Amino acid sequence: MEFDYVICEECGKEFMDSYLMNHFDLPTCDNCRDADDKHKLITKTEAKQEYLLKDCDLEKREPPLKFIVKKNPHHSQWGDMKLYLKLQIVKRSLEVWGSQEALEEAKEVRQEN
Ligand SMILES: [Zn+2]
Repeated sequence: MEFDYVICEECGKEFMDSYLMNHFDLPTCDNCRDADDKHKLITKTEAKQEYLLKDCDLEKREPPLKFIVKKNPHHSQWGDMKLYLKLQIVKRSLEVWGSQEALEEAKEVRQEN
């Protein structure tokens, strides 16, 4: 219901909530999160064609990496799209297909069939 002791696991600052603790329930402030890439959320479809992930570390991780919603500025359903903690689907992706270089061979396994 309320939060008055959410300590960041990066700076260690006590606060009520932030960008990640607002809807991601992440114990980190907006001063430590690096949306540029670290916390840079990712597009669900992006985790499917970028990490070739399936119903495991996307919507079956239980919890399925907290997701969100926005309006992709590209040509897609920006009326109600959904995103996902990028850094989460990133680590899970490496353990999913193997790693980064491996993730590459994966994109080919999908562009080969
Ligand atoms: Zn912090």
